[PDB]
Parts: sequence; C-alpha cells; structure tokens
Amino acid sequence: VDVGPDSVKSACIEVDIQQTFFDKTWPRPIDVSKADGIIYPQGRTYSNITITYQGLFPYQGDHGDMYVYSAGHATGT
Amino acid sequence: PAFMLGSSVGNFSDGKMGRFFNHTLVLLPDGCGTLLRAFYCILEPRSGN
Amino acid sequence: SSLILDYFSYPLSMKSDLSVSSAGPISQFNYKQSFSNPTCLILATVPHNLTTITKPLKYSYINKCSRLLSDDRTEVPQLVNANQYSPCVSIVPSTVWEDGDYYRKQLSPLEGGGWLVASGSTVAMTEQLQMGFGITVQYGTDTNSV
Amino acid sequence: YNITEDEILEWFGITQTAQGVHLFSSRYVDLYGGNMFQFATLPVYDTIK
Amino acid sequence: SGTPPQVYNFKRLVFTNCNYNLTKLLSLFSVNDFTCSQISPAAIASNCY
Ligand SMILES: *[C@@H]1O[C@H](CO)[C@@H](O[C@@H]2O[C@H](CO)[C@@H](O[C@@H]3O[C@H](CO[C@H]4O[C@H](CO)[C@@H](O)[C@H](O)[C@@H]4O)[C@@H](O)[C@H](O[C@H]4O[C@H](CO)[C@@H](O)[C@H](O)[C@@H]4O)[C@@H]3O)[C@H](O)[C@H]2NC(C)=O)[C@H](O)[C@H]1NC(C)=O
Ligand SMILES: *[C@@H]1O[C@H](CO)[C@@H](O[C@@H]2O[C@H](CO)[C@@H](O[C@@H]3O[C@H](CO)[C@@H](O)[C@H](O)[C@@H]3O)[C@H](O)[C@H]2NC(C)=O)[C@H](O)[C@H]1NC(C)=O
Ligand SMILES: *[C@@H]1O[C@H](CO)[C@@H](O[C@@H]2O[C@H](CO)[C@@H](O)[C@H](O)[C@H]2NC(C)=O)[C@H](O)[C@H]1NC(C)=O
Ligand SMILES: *[C@@H]1O[C@H](CO)[C@@H](O)[C@H](O)[C@H]1NC(C)=O
Repeated sequence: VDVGPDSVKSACIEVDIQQTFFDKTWPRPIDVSKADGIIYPQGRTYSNITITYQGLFPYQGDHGDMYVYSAGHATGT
Repeated sequence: PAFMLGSSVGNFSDGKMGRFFNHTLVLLPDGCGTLLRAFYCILEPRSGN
Repeated sequence: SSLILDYFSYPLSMKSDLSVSSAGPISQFNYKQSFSNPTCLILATVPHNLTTITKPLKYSYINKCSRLLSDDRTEVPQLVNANQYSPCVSIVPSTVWEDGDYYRKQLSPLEGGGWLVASGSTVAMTEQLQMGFGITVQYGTDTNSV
Repeated sequence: YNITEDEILEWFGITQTAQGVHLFSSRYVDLYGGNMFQFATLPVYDTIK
Repeated sequence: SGTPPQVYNFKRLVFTNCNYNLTKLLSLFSVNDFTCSQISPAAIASNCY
C-alpha cells in the first residue's frame, strides 16, 4: 500500500571515525525548580496548587548523553 | 536528531555490533528541520562498496 | 478514553484455558492479559451466509518456551506478560507445521547469547471456523471520545 | 509532521506504553513556553528496548 | 577403589548434605574426554545441588 519511493545503485559512500574531536565536556545540568524538560500530566491540568504525581522523570543536575553533529570535509566549494 | 528504535542487537558485516532485525522504527528531520518524517518498516542494508 | 481489541483464531478446545485462573500453555507461552483492566472475551463462528471472513490453515500455539544463554545450557523460561510479547513469536511461524515443532534461533552474546528455542503444537478445524475476540477498555489514556 | 523554525530552544520527549509510542513537545502550543504536550502517538505493536 | 565393573554395570553413589569437590577430583582425573548437558562446566562444582 505504501510507496515511500526508492533509492540509487548498490554503492555506498565512505564513512570515517575521528571521535576524539567530538570528545569535549560542555557542562549543562538540569534544574527541576526551573523545570527543564519534564513530562506534563496527560489530561489532568490544575491551577495555582502544588501536586504530587508518580510518573517518569530524570534526576536533578544530571550530565546527559552528550552528542553533537558537525560538517564534513570540504575545500573551496 | 534522527532516531532508530528496535529490540535486537547484532554484529555488522565487519563484526561491529548494532544490527537490528525485523520491523523497526526510524524517524528523521529533513528540509532544515521542517519535516519530521517517521516510518516503522523493514531496513535492508546494501552490499556494495 | 479508548478501546483496545485483539482478534485471533480461538477454537472451542482451549476455551477451558480462557479462565483467568487457568495457566495452560495458552496462558503461559502464548497469551496473558492485564488483570488490572476489565475486559470481555467472545468466541464466535462464521455464519454460512457470510463469506467476508476467511480461515487460516489450522489452529496452533506454543506449548513450551525457553531461552538458551551463552553457555548453551543455562535455561531461562519465557512467560507471556500482561499485553506483552515473548520473542517466541519472532521465531515461530504464523502457522506451525506440525505438533511438537521445534524452532531454534541464534541470539547475540550482548543480549545473553544462546538459542531461543520453542516447541509448538497444532489443532485441526471443524467444518466451520471458531475464532476469538478480546475487548479491553481504557478510561483515562487520552480524550474520552468513544 | 510539519514543524516551523525559530530561534528558541526545543524540548522533546519520547516514551512507549502498550497503547502506543507517545511523543511530546513544547513547540505545538508552548512555542514561547515549554512543556510536554503529546504531539504524536504511534500505534505500535511491540515494545522497544 | 576396586576393579570397576563395566558400562552396563555402572555403580551409583548418591550424595546429599555433604561436600563434593571436583577440584580434588578433576585435578586427579586425567580428563581426556568431557561431554555434558544442562549444567555448565563452570557450574558443575559451583552451585549447590
Ligand atoms: C535567541 O534570541 C532570541 C531573541 O530574538 C530569543 O527570543 C526571545 O525569547 C524570549 C524568552 O522567551 C522572549 O521573551 C518572551 O516574550 C513574551 C512576549 O512576546 C511577544 O512578542 C513576540 C514577538 O513579537 C510575539 O511572537 C509573542 O506572541 C508576544 O506577543 C513574554 O510574554 C514572555 O514572558 C512570558 O513567558 C515567560 C516564559 O514562559 C514567563 O516566565 C513570563 O512570566 C511571561 O508569562 C517572555 O518574556 C522573546 O519575546 C523572544 N524574542 C523573539 C524576537 O522571539 C531566543 O529565546 C534566544 N534563544 C536562545 C536559545 O537563547
Ligand atoms: C518526499 O515526501 C513526499 C511526501 O511523502 C513524497 O511524495 C509523494 O509521496 C506519496 C506517498 O509516498 C506518493 O503518493 C502515493 O502514490 C500512490 C500511487 O502509487 C497512491 O496510491 C497513494 O495513495 C499515495 O498518494 C506520491 O507518489 C509521492 N510524490 C512523488 C513521488 O512525486 C516524495 O516521494 C518524498 N521524496 C522522496 C522519497 O525522495
Ligand atoms: C494564587 O496563589 C497565590 C499564592 O497563595 C495567591 O496569592 C495570595 O493571595 C492572598 C489573597 O490576597 C494573599 O492573602 C496572600 O498573601 C497571597 N500569597 C502570595 C504568596 O502571593 C493568589 O491570590 C492565587 N491566585 C488565584 C487566582 O488563585
Ligand atoms: C525476524 O528476523 C529474523 C532474522 O534472523 C527471522 O528469522 C524471523 O523469522 C523474523 N521474525 C519476524 C516475526 O519477522
């Protein structure tokens, strides 16, 4: 039923690993008093009160799973 | 970022771990992040160079 | 909020295994429900003035699931959980060929290794198909809109 | 999905449950704020590990 | 001890609530063949039977 067209000939381009450049420490903790990316209740919204809830949350001031994208080799254009 | 999700781990054609079997999910941002297309399909590795 | 449904080819034979207290191969290696959710189970038959639905090859199930570890000999039993899938389905075909069919597949060492192994049995049909439906309800998952 | 582009940061969340895979974001309502609002629900068949 | 009877006359020794030790046995055993099933060779003298 699906189409999702198609691709090119069976010949793939090159890939290199140089991950020492990607190894750098950028310290960014997560504050819960600032509420940095925490799940909302799905259908139970409140107003002006403090409420306890059991769900899925991370810890406070954590490090993360740091990755970063970059650009490839080039010369001129 | 573009994500892939499944439930199997295997070694590649060169023995590097990371093969996923059966129906698996891939989501990808494209067009300077305008499109966020996702698809739960069968991936087929190519066998060329 | 929503309904969740599963339909399957359930004959009259293991209808006695349909009990929530029953723990047969259907209720251990094939299918287990969530007791926390109220549900209903219905066994039906194709009317003879109804050709819209079809029939499978035959009924079947898995009478034993077990997992080999990387030492080939430490055996971990696999049991179906509440609306969960043991990987026995991934190696057992949609139609089991015969009673006592043994299927084995390789598992990667980082996932525990070894060979997932399953034994399957089959049940023949009557002149008409008997199938089963399970209906289960959902109160607050999303918009209350069914 | 169609998502517009801006210059403010973005918060994204992914989880799964037996009814489906739930994807939450802020942009859809809280473009200037930030929260987890379920912008996607994949009708998944099996859990992801 | 003694002249051992043959393969159709295997002699049984049962052990319960005692100290078996394959370290004093397999070191004194000139093991030339070793086949087994259902209990790993690291666990033939590790777990409590
Ligand atoms: C990169 O730099 C850009 C600067 O261009 C930053 O964009 C600014 O981000 C701040 C922080 O959110 C914005 O400040 C907010 O302004 C709101 C008013 O916005 C009006 O004007 C815009 C532009 O015309 C309209 O689109 C909008 O609809 C409004 O009419 C205030 O109301 C906000 O205060 C409210 O929200 C905060 C957060 O929830 C609450 O704490 C407050 O109590 C209050 O309820 C807020 O002050 C600012 O408007 C943005 N400017 C622009 C031009 O978009 C990026 O954030 C920055 N990115 C990074 C990563 O640093
Ligand atoms: C980029 O994304 C777009 C949008 O998904 C792709 O364009 C169009 O994609 C749809 C769905 O894949 C195609 O429509 C389908 O066509 C069949 C007929 O074969 C019809 O029966 C379906 O109901 C559906 O409408 C459509 O052909 C396609 N348009 C094209 C190819 O011009 C586009 O292909 C994507 N670009 C890629 C994959 O490079
Ligand atoms: C929201 O909650 C705050 C916090 O209690 C309320 O502010 C209080 O208002 C009363 C009534 O005037 C004062 O006596 C308190 O001193 C206030 N406390 C604080 C910390 O400000 C506020 O009125 C509430 N608003 C609504 C709409 O419910
Ligand atoms: C999943 O893929 C494996 C490939 O090793 C195959 O043996 C198995 O039958 C597949 N199962 C399903 C359910 O597609």
